[PDB]
Amino acid sequence: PYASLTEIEHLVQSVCKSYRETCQLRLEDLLRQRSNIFSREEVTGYQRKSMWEMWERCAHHLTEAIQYVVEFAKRLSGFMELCQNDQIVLLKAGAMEVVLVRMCRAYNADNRTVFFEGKYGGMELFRALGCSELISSIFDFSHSLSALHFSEDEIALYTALVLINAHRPGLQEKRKVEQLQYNLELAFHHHLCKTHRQSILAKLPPAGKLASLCSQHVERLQIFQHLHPIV
Amino acid sequence: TNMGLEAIIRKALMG
Ligand SMILES: COc1ccc(-c2c(-c3nc(CC(=O)NCC4CCOCC4)cs3)cnn2C(C)(C)C)cc1
Repeated sequence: PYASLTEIEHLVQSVCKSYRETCQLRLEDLLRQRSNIFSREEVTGYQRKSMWEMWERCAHHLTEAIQYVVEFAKRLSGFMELCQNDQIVLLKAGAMEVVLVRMCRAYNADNRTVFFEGKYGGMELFRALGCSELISSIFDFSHSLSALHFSEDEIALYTALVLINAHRPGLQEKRKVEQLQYNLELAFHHHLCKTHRQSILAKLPPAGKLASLCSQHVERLQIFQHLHPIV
Repeated sequence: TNMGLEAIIRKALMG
């Protein structure tokens, strides 16, 4: 720690502003929307849909969210200064992982339900996707994350570090990215120390492989859209 | 959604 205490406190605030500005929905609104849950008739409605139809809807939502994650990255203090090769490399590797974190963030542990298209619904809502092993692992990851009770600032700093990771293969300016990552670790480390929550990152499960799969499904649909019904 | 993966991020980054 050569950086002065006041400078790091600002970096925390700047990163949080970027996360809040770029969420699809404010967390506070999400908690207030927990009362309305899809009705059993609405749920069956979703289950009636064809595998392709439910994947086509879910994949569009993953891509919409990715777009908001790219905006998050733009707001990071040093992201724009990086060469476009590096900007793209970091987003390919990490942007889906952030997405899963942001969508799993809109979850309610009391009744095991997720905010989805305007109302909260349970795991049963997704039966049409037909990948129950993937859907149950994703709901687990969400339940574990809820137990840890990340604040908006803790979730903003952690997602920031996911994107700004200097070990991705294909980075031209490796040293420049390490400098940007280190500054975020300094910031985040300080914030955990002040709140006595240093241990929380260890307890978070790895979502990398889950996101790898989600990206594979998103890609699957774009490669094969000519074989399915037109938009 | 025709654009996906790296193609959507490239389009998204131009701004
Ligand atoms: C329960 O855990 C899940 C996580 C993801 C999903 C999920 C989605 C979601 N599409 C939205 C579209 C939406 O409502 N956007 C507004 C939200 C976005 C997040 O921030 C708050 C406003 C929410 S979920 C799409 N695909 N999947 C997979 C199952 C393939 C992964 C399901 C379930």
